[PDB]
Amino acid sequence: GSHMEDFVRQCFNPMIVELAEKAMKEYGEDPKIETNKFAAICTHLEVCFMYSDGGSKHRFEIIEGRDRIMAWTVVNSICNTTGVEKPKFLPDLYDYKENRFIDIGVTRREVHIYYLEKANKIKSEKTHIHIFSFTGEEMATKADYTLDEESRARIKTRLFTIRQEMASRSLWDSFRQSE
Ligand SMILES: C[C@@H](N1CN([C@H]2c3ccccc3CSc3ccccc32)n2ccc(=O)c(O)c2C1=O)C(F)(F)F
Ligand SMILES: [Mn+2]
Ligand SMILES: [Mn+2]
Repeated sequence: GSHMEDFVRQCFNPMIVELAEKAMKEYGEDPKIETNKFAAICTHLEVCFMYSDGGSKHRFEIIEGRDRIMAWTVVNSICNTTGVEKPKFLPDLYDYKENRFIDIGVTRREVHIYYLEKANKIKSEKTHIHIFSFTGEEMATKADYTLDEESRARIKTRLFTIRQEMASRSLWDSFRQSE
């Protein structure tokens, strides 16, 4: 029973906690043990949901937070109706306005380090990348940040509040030094 586990459960809403638990268990991982992983998945999930709420109604299809099979099923339907190339790895959203998949990343390092890593691995030229840090920095493919500044600002604010909350509980150092 870790302090980080209890922090996560009282920092994120239950819908996000529940989805993060399912995601970890789907790959045989325990939120009770891999607690920094637990906190990172919850954080990333909330960012994805705030991101999808930033556009017009029906702008984004949400891929994240789904079962592996249903996630690829929705990706298949999108590709087979828009003609967009199927990505090698699961993205997080699809943008019906810009007609591209989005892989969101949240990093405790400098944004550009994590971007380079995700690009190289993704190997999907068309999949748009959007990285947020816990320091208010962001980095997006082709300097195209998709959303307007106000919707990105509230994401960056939330991420910094999570950071302060961990720090006030002496959990931030372990969280940063575990990525
Ligand atoms: C399962 C899906 N994953 C993997 N993995 C994911 C995850 C989920 C369950 C168990 C382990 C891990 C690796 S740790 C981590 C840390 C923070 C947020 C998400 C995650 N990702 C890391 C960064 C992402 O941007 C992202 O989209 C994912 C993601 O979606 C996949 F694409 F592989 F099918
Ligand atoms: Mn994802
Ligand atoms: Mn992601």
